[PDB]
Amino acid sequence: KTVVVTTILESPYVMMKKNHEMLEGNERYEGYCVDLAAEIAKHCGFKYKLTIVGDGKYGARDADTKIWNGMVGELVYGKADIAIAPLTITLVREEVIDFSKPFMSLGISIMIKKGTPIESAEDLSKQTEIAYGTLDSGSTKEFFRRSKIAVFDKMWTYMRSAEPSVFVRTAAEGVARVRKSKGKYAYLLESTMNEYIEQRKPCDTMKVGGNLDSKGYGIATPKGSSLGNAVNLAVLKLNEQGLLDKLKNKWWYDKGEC
Amino acid sequence: KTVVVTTILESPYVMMKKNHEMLEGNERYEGYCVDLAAEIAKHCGFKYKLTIVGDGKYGARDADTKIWNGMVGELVYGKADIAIAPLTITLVREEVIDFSKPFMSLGISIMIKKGTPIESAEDLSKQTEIAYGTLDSGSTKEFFRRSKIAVFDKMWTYMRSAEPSVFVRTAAEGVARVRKSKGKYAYLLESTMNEYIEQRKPCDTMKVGGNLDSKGYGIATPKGSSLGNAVNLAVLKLNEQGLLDKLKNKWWYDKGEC
Ligand SMILES: N[C@@H](CCC(=O)O)C(=O)O
Ligand SMILES: N[C@@H](CCC(=O)O)C(=O)O
Repeated sequence: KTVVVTTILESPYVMMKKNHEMLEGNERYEGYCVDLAAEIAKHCGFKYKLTIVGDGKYGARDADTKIWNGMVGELVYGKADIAIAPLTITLVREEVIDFSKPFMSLGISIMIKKGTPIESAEDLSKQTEIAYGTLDSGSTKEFFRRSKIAVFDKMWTYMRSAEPSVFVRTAAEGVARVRKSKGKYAYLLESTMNEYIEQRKPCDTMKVGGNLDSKGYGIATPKGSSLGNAVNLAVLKLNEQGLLDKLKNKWWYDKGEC
Repeated sequence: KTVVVTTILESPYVMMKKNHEMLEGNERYEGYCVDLAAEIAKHCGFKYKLTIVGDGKYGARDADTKIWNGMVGELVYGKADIAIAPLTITLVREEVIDFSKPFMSLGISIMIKKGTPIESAEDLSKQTEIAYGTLDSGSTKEFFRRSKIAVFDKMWTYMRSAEPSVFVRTAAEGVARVRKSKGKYAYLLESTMNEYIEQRKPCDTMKVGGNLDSKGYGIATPKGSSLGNAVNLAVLKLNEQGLLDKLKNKWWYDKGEC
């Protein structure tokens, strides 16, 4: 059986190549997770098809209907065999799907337009001139929704009722909104993505403050899938061989424009 | 059944309390992993006994006899039910025991006495005046032994044949050897431990350079143990609630003397 890989368009993990219109199948895409999929496939000995998640989302469970969306839902409902993506390992996801040991570490962070008078999450929470938000249907939004920490709770109370809406549908929309809002929008996103964009044209954004948490992305499979074991071993081996570090360098530091 | 916890004496993870001679059972010990054991036990609903690993080691497999020593061996040979320790998740360990998702991130790093003319691993490898080494029977030594990276391979060729021996039996011996050798010994140890000691009296050591790798410590159980699932969920929950971050702060930043 050809392994159906679910993944998500997200720089520098999975990106349409320049001439994608003329390209076929897996060849349409490039990035860290494109390279990683190839290495995992080589180590586990499977053939695979990269497919972009149908709804464009990471994964969240609707509070009323209890249905999972995003790449999580594709795995839960048997629409994909494996997810190879910047997908955050979280408790509520761990309950419904299997995860590899992490292939990359990150924490939630703040992106500002250069020159925005904000140095921390505490600064954000203590003012209203600079709007701030996050991604729909992902781990960063859930973090704020669930936080009992005073500063993060204050931020969520603001965010969930802010008008016009402070939430975005894709990280790319979040980044454009920081860029275009002249310092009146700050975006809460994972350090990995924040640090990537800080090194890309037009070099107009920066990460401020430390990370708000510490977590990891894992390769995900349906609960109890036979692929799980081999893939976990593959990630550990690829880490230990220095390949994950070589890929990080390829897609972040070598992609630097600033 | 009372859960037999194997762990290792290592600051600030597990340490004899000041008045330990007069103290009984679990009360003899304090530290990050002492606190963490208590939280995991509370979430999983078990009673437990902390025991210090009989041989004082993390875990390695003898190349001739193929026997596992350290906390890894206690789990493999059925002498402990769970290991709660700064135990590095590695491929060869993953093959023989179960690991939680990580509870802490780290990478191998260099400790120097203040003022030692060394800024990196490349600096170390390109000279012989300053001896350097690492811990027996742990992941840092294995990293060098297995490295195909030129700089790390050069370091290992030096280390494995250096006289007098550059290896130490405990990290505490490694740290004392840096302190006493007047800048002629540098110690290769995990960033977590290096950063702890940098903030302790007599404030005479420092971490130089970036980390050489990126990995994680996991709670370990015998392969297929029924405890595994609950403990993994507990670690993810404790991370998400901010408790792991609160413990890090308790045992590192609040323990600061420098
Ligand atoms: N990695 C996140 C998506 C990005 C975000 O939430 O900021 C997730 O898996 O949900
Ligand atoms: N955490 C390491 C021990 C310390 C070291 O090797 O530097 C291990 O699990 O083997």
